[PDB]
Amino acid sequence: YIKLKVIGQDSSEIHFKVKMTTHLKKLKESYCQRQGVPMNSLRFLFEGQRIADNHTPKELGMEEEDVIEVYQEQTGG
Amino acid sequence: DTAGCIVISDSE
Repeated sequence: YIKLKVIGQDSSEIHFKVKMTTHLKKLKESYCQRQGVPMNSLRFLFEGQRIADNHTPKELGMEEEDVIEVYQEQTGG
Repeated sequence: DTAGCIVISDSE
C-alpha cells in the first residue's frame, strides 16, 4: 500500500493509502465523497501540476509519505 | 487532534 500525505489547509492529518493497480480516476471521486462535495469541485496539485482523471500513481513519481495538496476550484463542481 | 484513515480499492 502507498500511504500519501493529505495535509489540509486547516492542518489536518489525513492518511490516504492507495495501491498501484488503482486508477486515480476513482481516487478523485472518493475524496469528494469523503468531504461530502460534488466531483471536480476540488483540484489536486502535485509539484505544481494538477492531477487529471486519466492519471496514474505510477507516472509523475509518487512514493510513500508523498505530500500532495488539494484546493477548491472556481467552477463549484 | 485530527487523524483520518481512508482505504480505496480500485482495479484496472
